[PDB]
Amino acid sequence: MLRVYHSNRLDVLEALMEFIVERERLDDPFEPEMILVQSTGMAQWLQMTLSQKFGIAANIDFPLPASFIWDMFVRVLPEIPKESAFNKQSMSWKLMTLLPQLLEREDFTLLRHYLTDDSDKRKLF
Amino acid sequence: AETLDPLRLPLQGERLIEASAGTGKTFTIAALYLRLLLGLGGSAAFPRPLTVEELLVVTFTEAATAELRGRIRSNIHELRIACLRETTDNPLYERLLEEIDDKAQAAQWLLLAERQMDEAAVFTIHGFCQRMLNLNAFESGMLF
Amino acid sequence: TLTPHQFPRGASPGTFLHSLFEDLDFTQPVDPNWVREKLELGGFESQWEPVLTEWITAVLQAPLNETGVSLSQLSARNKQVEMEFYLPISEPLIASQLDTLIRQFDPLSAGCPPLEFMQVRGMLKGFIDLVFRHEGRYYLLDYKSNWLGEDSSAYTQQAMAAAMQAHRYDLQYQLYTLALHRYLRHRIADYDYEHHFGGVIYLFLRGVDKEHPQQGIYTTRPNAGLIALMDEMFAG
Amino acid sequence: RQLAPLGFDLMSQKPKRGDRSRRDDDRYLFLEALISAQQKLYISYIGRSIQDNSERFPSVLV
Amino acid sequence: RGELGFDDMLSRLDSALRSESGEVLAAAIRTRFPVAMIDEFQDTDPQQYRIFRRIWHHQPETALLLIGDPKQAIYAFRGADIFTYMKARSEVHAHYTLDTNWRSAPGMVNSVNKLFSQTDDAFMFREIPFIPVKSAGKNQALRFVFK
Amino acid sequence: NGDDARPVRASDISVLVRSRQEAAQVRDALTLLEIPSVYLSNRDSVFET
Amino acid sequence: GHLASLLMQLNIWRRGLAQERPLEEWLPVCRDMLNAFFLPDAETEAAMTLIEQQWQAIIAEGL
Amino acid sequence: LLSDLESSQELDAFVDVTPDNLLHNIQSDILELENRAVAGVNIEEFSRSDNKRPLDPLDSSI
Repeated sequence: MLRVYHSNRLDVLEALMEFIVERERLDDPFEPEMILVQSTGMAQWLQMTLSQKFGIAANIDFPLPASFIWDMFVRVLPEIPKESAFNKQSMSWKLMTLLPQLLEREDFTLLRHYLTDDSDKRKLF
Repeated sequence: AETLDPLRLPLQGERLIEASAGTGKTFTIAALYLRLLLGLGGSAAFPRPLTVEELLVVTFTEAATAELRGRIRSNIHELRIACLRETTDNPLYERLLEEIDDKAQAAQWLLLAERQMDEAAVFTIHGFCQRMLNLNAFESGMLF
Repeated sequence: TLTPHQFPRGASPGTFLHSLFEDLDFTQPVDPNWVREKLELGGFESQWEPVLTEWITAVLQAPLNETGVSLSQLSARNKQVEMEFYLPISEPLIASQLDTLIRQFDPLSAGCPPLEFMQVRGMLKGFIDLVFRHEGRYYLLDYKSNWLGEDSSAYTQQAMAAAMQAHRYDLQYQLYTLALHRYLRHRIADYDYEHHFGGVIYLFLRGVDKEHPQQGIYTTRPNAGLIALMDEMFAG
Repeated sequence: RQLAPLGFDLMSQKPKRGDRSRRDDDRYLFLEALISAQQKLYISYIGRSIQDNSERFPSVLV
Repeated sequence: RGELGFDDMLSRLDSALRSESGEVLAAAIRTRFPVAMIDEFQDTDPQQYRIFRRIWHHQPETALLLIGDPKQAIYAFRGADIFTYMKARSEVHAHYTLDTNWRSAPGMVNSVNKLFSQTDDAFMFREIPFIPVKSAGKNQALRFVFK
Repeated sequence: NGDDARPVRASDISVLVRSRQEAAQVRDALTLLEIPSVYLSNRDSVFET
Repeated sequence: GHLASLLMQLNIWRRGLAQERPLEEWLPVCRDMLNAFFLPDAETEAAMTLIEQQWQAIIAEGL
Repeated sequence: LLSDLESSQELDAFVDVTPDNLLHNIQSDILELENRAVAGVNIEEFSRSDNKRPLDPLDSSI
């Protein structure tokens, strides 16, 4: 199942997390304990408080939720590449390659006015 | 040149208000801002109430814009408390209060505008022009 | 004829060596195109590529500690690449108190002009290079790139120990072993230390060759009474 | 901190529930800053500009 | 270089509005901001007046409240124009004026009114009629004594 | 003002001039009779002192 | 003489950096700049490696 | 979004805060989801002012 914990302060929640991870112990001693966070500071605070309670906090991974969901995609479904072909950067270079070919298509008149007046590719970029 | 009462001004077409020295341009702007917010006047009213982010006010100096924004928010807060209490001391707020038909609706509208004050549309000319060009960059043909 | 004894000094070449041993496929043979492309990324000349492949394949199959030999036979199931640990140190660490038990228990405590520090509380940042097991006996590993040992004479058994007394690598011994000890206590359900530890290897990455026993590989077994007293000193 | 949307973005016209924008983001960070303070709080803002001795108002949140 | 200045922004919006897509741009601005209150209209420019004219001069369900004071256009050197205000006054059919005066002394308002009503056509232009203002009721008792 | 009253202090007097030359022209005499005055529209940069 | 060597290098490279070339030809320009104008010290290796890394990453996504 | 899930099994741990300080007053009002602000619709409420909470003049939480 999926368990949702509501609380008022992060200390109670982090103590509940410590209580769970001390109550039920991992099978494989080399298996990382994956915790989803967003920033670096929250990862640092979680590491320091876990170390203060247990004695050492290692083999803890702190991935972004997008990377975690992508790793779940890779592990569950097959024939999926490690990194997608659709990032922020590679799609920008693809749109560089594609836009002048796709212009003059009876529906890109405002883009034609934007780009075709003058360009040292700065507007296009 | 007709004399001006801010509760009788028709909000259509163009109006050229000539406010002399030491007269209360800020007071006139606050009164017309509240009237535009709440939709009052009847014949001299805009045909719909307006969201606070659709009230363009263009002012000279950045410090003047900050002062005007503070004045407008304070007047909104005082009028909202007046609409909640159904009673007031300021004569302009008294005239407004007897002008409004539905005071609970007025209180809700003013509460929403006051909470949305932090993105109000008060600009200098060079800020307004930059914002609208950055919006319609495709028509303007200029970078991002 | 190029050799690892002729490889230049610096910290960026050490980072190059660490990056080479970051992303490997130990069981699989080395891809020559991939390693020369990695050499392209590091801005070195392509003249050192074949001796680099030979050096990598030599160190891959090295019998480090007479069991778990030929670390090309390291399964991805039982590896752990580049852990990071935070270890709390409360009740301020008196330098002389730690040096007392370091002198008492550690046999390598002869070269001690110690204690370049003052009592600091809090945590302890540290990065273990690789921790892996060979049917129990979790091996602790840490690669090191080191000096221009022109021949193998600079990579003997005792010059290594003298140099590691010179750089105070023994504090790295007790800190890393206490980290791994408390980590296995937190993770493995009720283990015995002398049954499951099988610890330290400090692989001197340079100065290893093709067919040469005990050249560039060093092994320490902690005294197992040092660790318990030290852990009690930290968490008293 | 103001970050106006791109204008031709299609999330700005018709929004939905879980959508994220910077104004709501910064307001919620102020709320969580108020909640997470356990013992004491200290809010400070520039009142009067030191050059012309004008008046400069606090934020709407304060 | 890719930089931009304030006059560059005004001229860019003006030329974009005066171009062929200016009708589309004006429709967008009309829909987004369908009323404008220009504070301090007496210090304006021909560029700003042309922008406001092309955006809000017609196509109703939109208002525009130019608020100004032509007696105080003291910014000829900065680039502001009083003739632009006179042109706008000629174009706009409605005219309004506030009556009271709050700050000044009740004798002081009368003194300034007498000084500027010394002759007909005080400001040497036909389009600026100095209409006298009356003092506020609450300040009919200001006084100053010096020994 | 009405029945209330207050004494005149130094902050209750303003002097209006049109240029910085005439501002210094009044400031020098004002300081010569020892009246401390500040020029509120000073466009002088800090590095010109 | 040393200043004139500086100017000769600057003139040659402002001649060389003018045309438009594809990204495969833009790859070694950063390495040429760094090893032709800078003498790597112990302090400067971090910044030089970071600059080469960022330039390489940009052209790597582009390629 | 969280209460819209189907299979989720939700639990709480809401530690209370004792209202003594100004900051704890505000945090408790946030937590228990109430509204102690006095508006004064009726004049017998608007005149009297003993129904809000007292504030210690030596209290410097906020």
